[PDB]
Amino acid sequence: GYDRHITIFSPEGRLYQVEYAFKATNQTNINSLAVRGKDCTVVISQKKVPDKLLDPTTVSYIFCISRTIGMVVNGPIPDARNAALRAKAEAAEFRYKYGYDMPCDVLAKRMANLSQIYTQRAYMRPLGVILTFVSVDEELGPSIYKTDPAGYYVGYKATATGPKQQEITTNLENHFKKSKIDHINEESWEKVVEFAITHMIDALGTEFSKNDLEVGVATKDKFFTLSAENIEERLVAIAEQ
Amino acid sequence: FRNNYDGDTVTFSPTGRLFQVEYALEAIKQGSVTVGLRSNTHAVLVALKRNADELSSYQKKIIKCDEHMGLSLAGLAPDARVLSNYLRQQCNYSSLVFNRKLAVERAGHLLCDKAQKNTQSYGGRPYGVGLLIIGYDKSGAHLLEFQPSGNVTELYGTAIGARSQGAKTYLERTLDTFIKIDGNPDELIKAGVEAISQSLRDESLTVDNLSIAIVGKDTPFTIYDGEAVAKYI
Amino acid sequence: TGYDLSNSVFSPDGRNFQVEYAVKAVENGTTSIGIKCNDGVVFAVEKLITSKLLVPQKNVKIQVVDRHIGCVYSGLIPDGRHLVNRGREEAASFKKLYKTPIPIPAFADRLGQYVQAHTLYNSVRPFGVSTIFGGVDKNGAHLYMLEPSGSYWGYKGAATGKGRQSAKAELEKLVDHHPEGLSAREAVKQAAKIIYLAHEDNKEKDFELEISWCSLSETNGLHKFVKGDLLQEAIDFAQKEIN
Amino acid sequence: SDPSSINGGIVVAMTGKDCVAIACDLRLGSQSLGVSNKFEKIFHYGHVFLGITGLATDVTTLNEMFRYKTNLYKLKEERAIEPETFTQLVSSSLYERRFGPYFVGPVVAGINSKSGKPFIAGFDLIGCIDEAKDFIVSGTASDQLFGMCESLYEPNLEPEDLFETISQALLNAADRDALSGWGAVVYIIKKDEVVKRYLKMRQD
Amino acid sequence: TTIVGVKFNNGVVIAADTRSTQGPIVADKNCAKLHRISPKIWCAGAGTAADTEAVTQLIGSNIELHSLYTSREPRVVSALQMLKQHLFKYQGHIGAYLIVAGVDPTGSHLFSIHAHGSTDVGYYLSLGSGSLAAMAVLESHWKQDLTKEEAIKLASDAIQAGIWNDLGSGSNVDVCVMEIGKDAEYLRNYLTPNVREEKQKSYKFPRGTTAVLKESIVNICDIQEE
Amino acid sequence: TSIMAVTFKDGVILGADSRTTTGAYIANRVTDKLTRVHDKIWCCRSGSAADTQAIADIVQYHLELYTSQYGTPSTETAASVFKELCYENKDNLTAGIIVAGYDDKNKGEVYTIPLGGSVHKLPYAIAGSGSTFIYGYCDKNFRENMSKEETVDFIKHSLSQAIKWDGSSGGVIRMVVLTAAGVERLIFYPDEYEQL
Amino acid sequence: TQQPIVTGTSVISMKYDNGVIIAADNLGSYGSLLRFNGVERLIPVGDNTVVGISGDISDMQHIERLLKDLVTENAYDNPLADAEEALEPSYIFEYLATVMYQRRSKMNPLWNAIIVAGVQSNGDQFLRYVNLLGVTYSSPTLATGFGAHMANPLLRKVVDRESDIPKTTVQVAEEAIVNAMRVLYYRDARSSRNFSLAIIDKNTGLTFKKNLQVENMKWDFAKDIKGYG
Amino acid sequence: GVRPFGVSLLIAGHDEFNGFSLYQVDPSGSYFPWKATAIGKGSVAAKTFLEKRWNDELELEDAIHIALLTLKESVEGEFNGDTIELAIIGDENPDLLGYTGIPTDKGPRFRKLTSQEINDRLEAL
Repeated sequence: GYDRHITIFSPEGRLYQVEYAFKATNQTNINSLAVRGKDCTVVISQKKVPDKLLDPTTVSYIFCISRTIGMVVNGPIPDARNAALRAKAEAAEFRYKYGYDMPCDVLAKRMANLSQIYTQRAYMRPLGVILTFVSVDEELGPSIYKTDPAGYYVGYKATATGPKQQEITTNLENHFKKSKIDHINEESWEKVVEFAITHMIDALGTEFSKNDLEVGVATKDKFFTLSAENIEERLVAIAEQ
Repeated sequence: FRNNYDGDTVTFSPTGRLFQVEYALEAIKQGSVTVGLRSNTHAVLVALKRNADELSSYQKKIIKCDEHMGLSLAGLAPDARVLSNYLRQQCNYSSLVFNRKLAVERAGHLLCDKAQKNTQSYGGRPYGVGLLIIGYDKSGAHLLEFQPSGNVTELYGTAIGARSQGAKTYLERTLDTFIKIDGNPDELIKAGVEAISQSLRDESLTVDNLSIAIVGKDTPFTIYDGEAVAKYI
Repeated sequence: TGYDLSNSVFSPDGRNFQVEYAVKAVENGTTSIGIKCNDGVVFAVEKLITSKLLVPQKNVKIQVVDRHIGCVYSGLIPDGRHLVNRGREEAASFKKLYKTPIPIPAFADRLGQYVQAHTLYNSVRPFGVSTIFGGVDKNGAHLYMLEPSGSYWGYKGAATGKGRQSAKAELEKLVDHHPEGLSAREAVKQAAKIIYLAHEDNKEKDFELEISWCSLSETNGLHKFVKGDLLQEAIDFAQKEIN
Repeated sequence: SDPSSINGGIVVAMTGKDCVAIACDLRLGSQSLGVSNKFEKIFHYGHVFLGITGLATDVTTLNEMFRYKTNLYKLKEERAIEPETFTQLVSSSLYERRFGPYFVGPVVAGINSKSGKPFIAGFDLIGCIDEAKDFIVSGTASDQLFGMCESLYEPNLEPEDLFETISQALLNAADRDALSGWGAVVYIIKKDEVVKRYLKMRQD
Repeated sequence: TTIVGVKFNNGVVIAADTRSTQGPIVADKNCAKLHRISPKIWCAGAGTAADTEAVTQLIGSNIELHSLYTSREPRVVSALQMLKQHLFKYQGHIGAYLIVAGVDPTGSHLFSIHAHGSTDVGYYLSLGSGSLAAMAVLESHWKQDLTKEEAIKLASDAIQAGIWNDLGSGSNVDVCVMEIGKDAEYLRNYLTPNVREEKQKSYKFPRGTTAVLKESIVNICDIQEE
Repeated sequence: TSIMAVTFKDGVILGADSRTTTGAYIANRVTDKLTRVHDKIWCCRSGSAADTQAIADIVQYHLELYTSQYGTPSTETAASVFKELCYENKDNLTAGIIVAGYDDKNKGEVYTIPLGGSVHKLPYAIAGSGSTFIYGYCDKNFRENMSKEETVDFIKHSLSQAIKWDGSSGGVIRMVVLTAAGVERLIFYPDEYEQL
Repeated sequence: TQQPIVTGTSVISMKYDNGVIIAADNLGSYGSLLRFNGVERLIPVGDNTVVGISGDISDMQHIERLLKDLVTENAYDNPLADAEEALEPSYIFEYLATVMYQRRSKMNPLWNAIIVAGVQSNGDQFLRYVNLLGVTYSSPTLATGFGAHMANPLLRKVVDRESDIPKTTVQVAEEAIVNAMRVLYYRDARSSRNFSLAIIDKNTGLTFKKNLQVENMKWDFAKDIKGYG
Repeated sequence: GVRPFGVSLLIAGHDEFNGFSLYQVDPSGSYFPWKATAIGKGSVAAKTFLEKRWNDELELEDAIHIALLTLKESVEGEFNGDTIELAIIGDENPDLLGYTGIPTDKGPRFRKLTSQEINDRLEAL
């Protein structure tokens, strides 16, 4: 239908185009996880291990946008890259404009506004990726802001994304009620990573190797990716179950 | 497949072959026949000068582009024009700024590109005209074919337009003979006449219709007609 | 569907129908391979000889870029040649400004954004070539391949065109024999055999083998075509074992 | 001679009790040649009064300019022009030519219609917003006028007293100026009505 | 023009004189020089008067825009940055030179900004033409970690040295104390040297001293529909 | 105004004074001019403070983008981006910028960008008012791959003579030590080195 | 409008029978202050050309970078090229001249005086001059600035005309350049003791002799005089 | 080629000249003042309730209790002050002026009422 194609309001008044973007962002099947520790923000994504024709390490879904701010991407790769530019770019420009490091909350707001402009542009087809910013924010400390392809955005205590998102959510919900707070337990940055690794394994039911994950960790003034072998230190106690 | 997909340059068939491209080729088949060939030291183009009627003058289809350059057309007349003036422009820029004559090969890469821009674009015309370009640079004689696709190919000898069958066969046979022949303008020019007779249904052999161009390491780009082509006819 | 009759509409597929078609065209191009070695890369390509009237090694498919980036491409010849030319212009700006040769992943990114825009818009027809590129920059040797999708990744082997299937199988030996990659001189010989067995799938026309390399130990980390005696020798190795 | 002082002219305003006054002389000269004995330069937009000193062609220009802008104000917002908003409006325009400023001295006088609050404000070439409520002076002979206004004026003047005070201030400066001397007009502006008085004074 | 800035422990205090001059004539007896970029970012302006008000108004809006956009009180440095670029473009013809002060969630700051585009940080700064006079007190008495109370004396006394030596410094001293976690305490007319004094003699004129040649009554009032 | 950088074995040490005068008046005696453009590429500013300050912010943001997309800038890369803006605008903007930064592979690198605007790698670099005064003293005393403590001392020895000869040089000798350790501040009062 | 800030100095050069010789000392002066005492002013492009650039160092690097790109541009399209349409001293030369005059027309030149020396594909010797206003000439002997007046006259004693070119051997030419540079060090202050030498010979390619020193300083006349005393 | 704003507003506000004021702005770009209006699914329900219980001449304090009840028809599963955002534009707050010591500047007219504050207003219903 022509009704499917028009960028301008659909007869329903809720776009077909928007529902479509939502389809897209589950083609790759990346289950990702982001939680807020006490003073640490853990992001984990499946690192696929393809054939030898590609290097496995190089393949990634976790990207360092700026200092403190990391981004996990869910949905197709070429569109991921397109989006990525604009966010890296603005963090720099804000620092020039305003002479201080950009806060997390403000970067997400900018990108919702760009998303909406896309459906007002006739030529342009709306980007069909999930941008979830994680950081140790300047004021607010651990912060999670998940951004939708449509352009809806909302903050999170914890979240997962994927087609199998549903299973992970339940564990995280019940956990937080027993713990009676919103932060994953232990001040220590190291053991919170391990509580995240473990909870990913449970929900999905599949044990993942160091090969099958990538672990990005937020501290004060850096976002950085751990070594392959760091992951293993956690994994080993857990792996016998 | 009129309209729908493959009806505009942007829209793909599922396979991804533009039907329009083949049509642009058809324009060349409808086009005036021309046979081009070379040797290391000379490049010789022979083209039949088409005419409407007796009183209409036999019209040149070989166009001198530059002193050391020239081209011949087979296909759509408006397109050839926009392209030809551009050939001239580029050659002038290099001579002025960078000293050098524009090399024949390197001019072709640009020409390719120009054709592809119209294929990227909404609207515009992919050029629907094929051009045999001959030239004398510091790499000596060359002969290119420019396709409506864009592709430029260095060939010993080729022919485009109407009934290409007879001259192509003829060239394959005499391939070895004209490539060894160098240092002989007059003999290359003979080979080329003999070649165009095969293609034609003997429409004319008149001095009046055949126009022969030659550029090489010896002769500059000179257009030969009447008496000068009566030697070899 | 009407998504094939209007570019850059979000399909319920999630990828526009036209862009998909564009990929398919890569296959109609020639077996082109690339081999990542231990101190450089090799590019190798099957160039079908159309006729006796074609002229040896003059319309070579291998194209030089920068002075350290070796480039070859499969699919629409016109589309790719413009893309390679676009690529130099980008590299050019990079050199003036930052006074330094482009890193190979920098080069991939820049090209990546260019493709992306030209598919996200109705106005500009999707690109329909896959490009094998890389060489020896500052961070040493890399082999990358750029999908017309606009994904790119690092690789240790690349193979594309029709006869990629043959090619991938022969590339698996390389990794097992050496995680490093094979020695750059010895890999010239392996590369010829790969192109030649994959010309048994594209035998219907004649072919010419064209190899190039950018290798720190045998090229000083500048780009060069392998020609002459190394090239003629390579053909023999291949001919001998497929007998 | 800078373009403002070719044409000079003077404006002097004072607040009184539940009233303001805005007053000027009527001499228009260009250099040695005096051009018209009678010439006005105090205009009113609603109950808000603006006299304007300085270069005559720029006076005319700005008067049109403001008449244009203030029309829109009363139509769109569906309320009379106040002095408070009007002070900002004069200021905004003046600043847009920073480089090569309008060669004028505008003076606002009017009463806020929401509390009877007497309001005067002044301006120079460059858009300064002067908040003196005692008095405001402007022109070439501004300096002279200030000196009158500072001795004669007293806080709290009855309307009929304020009328005498301002008149003597305007008059004596006039005769110690070159580019003034010919006639005078005083606007005494009250919330209920305006009385406008052409005085009798010495003439060259 | 004498303007001071003094950091104290739990905030900062900015002060400047109210007296305004246009040439050697006193334009305004009082008119405060302390302008509001935002509720807890105040600055006091020196230079060309017109430019100082205008730039504060134009920039003001963008800062206000920022605040609401971000749902967060902008940084003191954010105002600093935005201010600096504006001036820099015109290479200082726009001649606003300002002491930028404020408190924010990050902490307390005191900077100076010049029209050319140069910045500094100071514990204690002075600006205007009376910078020379005010500083001298400051440098002779200031110690590390002055109390709020002590900052306020040192500060006011310093403005007095400006007053008496610089002609353009004068009348009431106005002070705005911005403290962490609290609404700025604008201390209007902290200091008063002396004020206008009534003239010895009366300058009341009996009515009929002014002569009235003609009269025309204007009706700005609404003519009847009838 | 006197600024300097001197290479040594283990990296480079950036030094500056901090006294900036407007006319005869000392406008600020504790002026900061070691400005971080990158984690271990810092710059030293002299000339017009207004102009160098603007320049340094523009470069800064540029190197952040370069880090994210193209990978980490080296000291050379930075020197070019400083150069290009300085060159086209050689006349409008006055700039004496020393771009120095520390790679573990190449130890300390020092590149001086004069007013004219050109890249010149030097084992050591001097600029500002005070450099004329010490030009020969430093050449006499230059020593390549010296100890880290000797490097501290040298900066101190040379600058004390700059203060004597130039009364606009002076205030705290601040330092940014770039070695692989990280980034370390040293601060040395006048009181120490002037009497030394 | 570009005005000189950082400065350069004289370049001497000559034709001989089988090639050409260009030489220049290695200085990047900032006026009276000899700030940089080893900034190499001879920039080879391939073995084919060595382009001597005097005047501002800032613009020496601007052009240096243009040439770096120009090599790459040439190598794009028909890369089996190596001596055909591949760069010649004349190719290079023509490019610089055209840019230069356009820069002068915007009343803001690149402020340099330049001598292109090199050997054509024919083997013919090339020496052609171009400078900031855009004065173009070729001459058997060429020198700039201070060199023009002082090291040019000695060169002419040898290669007085066209016919003298063949008689001048690469050996005489070598003595000639080297001797001349000593004189310039003696009586010009700018000139340093260090100098570089480049020989483009059709047979031996590029022989680039760096960091040669001027010796045999004259103080034999210094000791004779004591003036008034 | 640019679709209408997907949203219709109420702009409620306070200014001096024309006192408290209440508006609707339509994505068409027509606007109208009202005595009372409500929008959304439950617009039918709400408007009639306001009519019955209230008129402008009644004080504000009564309306807040009324408005909660009205919205409470809409949904009864949760009405907790977390999920309900309630604000007033009314009197100035000279505290929230934020640069006290100057009184003449109007404080903020708007004051957003916290969840706790809502809960207080729920026990007054």
